[PDB]
Amino acid sequence: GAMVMRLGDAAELCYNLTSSYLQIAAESDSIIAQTQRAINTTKSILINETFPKWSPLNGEISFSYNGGKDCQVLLLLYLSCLWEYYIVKLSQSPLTKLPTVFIDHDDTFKTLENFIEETSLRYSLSLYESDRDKCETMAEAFETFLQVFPETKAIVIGIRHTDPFGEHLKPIQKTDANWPDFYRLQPLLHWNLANIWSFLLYSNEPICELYRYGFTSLGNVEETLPNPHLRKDKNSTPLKLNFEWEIENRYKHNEVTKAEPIPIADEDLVKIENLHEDYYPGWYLVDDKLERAGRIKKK
Ligand SMILES: Cc1cc2nc3c(=O)[nH]c(=O)nc-3n(C[C@H](O)[C@H](O)[C@H](O)COP(=O)(O)OP(=O)(O)OC[C@H]3O[C@@H](n4cnc5c(N)ncnc54)[C@H](O)[C@@H]3O)c2cc1C
Ligand SMILES: [Mg+2]
Ligand SMILES: [Mg+2]
Ligand SMILES: [Mg+2]
Repeated sequence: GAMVMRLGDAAELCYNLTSSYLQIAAESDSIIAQTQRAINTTKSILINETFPKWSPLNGEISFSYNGGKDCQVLLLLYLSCLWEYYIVKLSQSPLTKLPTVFIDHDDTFKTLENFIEETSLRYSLSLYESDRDKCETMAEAFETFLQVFPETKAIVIGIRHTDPFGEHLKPIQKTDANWPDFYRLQPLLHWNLANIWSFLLYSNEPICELYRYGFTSLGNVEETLPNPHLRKDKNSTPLKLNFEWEIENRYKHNEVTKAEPIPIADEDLVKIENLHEDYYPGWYLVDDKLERAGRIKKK
């Protein structure tokens, strides 16, 4: 409509859409049923283990966000859990913006930069962005962040066990010794790729449009390609879509919640359209072993 949602509207939206997903009558061997179970585990981590220990309201928690599919799903679930914890469950504790941190780099996709900005508006994020043109490690960028915000005790991260170095991660654990000292809150670890697509497509939230063009994992602009397993060709078996129901039945909006388009950036569209190959969108990939296949070959 005429104005951006307030944080309470966004949180209530996320609670309603998550609740609606949980009410889908899905077969016990389905992706949707598995995703419902994943939601419930994430909710337990946030509602039972996280919020009672660290305040999401007063700056003790910041949310790490770069606009990708995994941290976007987590943000939706996190907003749902804020609403459930405080409004539905009446837990003891107004917040206008959610403290958020993005580590920006000189080789980030322009589409992602745009999508982070536009979703920060939609979700009422209070967005800290590290310096794009400073050469520094992620740990060093977070050390600066913690100097600015020394009240921060914990940061939410949308990492999954299937990501590199994800095997041994835990839902709540300290950073390593060579990092600034804070707790990592990692409530998405048990999600797999099929779960991410199912929920994100059902949500009817805007999704970074690189995924529409066949990306399944967003690394830097030089290394990242559309996923080769999603290349269209005349000779191979055509891919089938596992998420037709979710797209057809995606959560409906009203005048407050309707979403403005977040288009692909022109500079990325030129690049993609000049591959001489076309790709299915990323949600045609459900094999976690192949999530990072769209990368330039290195020696
Ligand atoms: C707050 C935080 C604390 C960390 N602490 C440790 C640590 O103690 N030891 C260690 O070895 N590694 C640490 N890491 C690194 C982390 O484990 C991943 O290796 C890193 O986020 C890059 O992820 P990826 O690109 O492989 O995967 P992706 O799947 O692309 O990203 C996984 C998640 O990382 C976060 N993320 C990735 N890139 C950015 C970015 N540019 N800005 C903000 N968030 C981003 C998002 O929440 C995202 O969902 C930390 C990362 C973060 C964000
Ligand atoms: Mg990811
Ligand atoms: Mg900047
Ligand atoms: Mg990535």
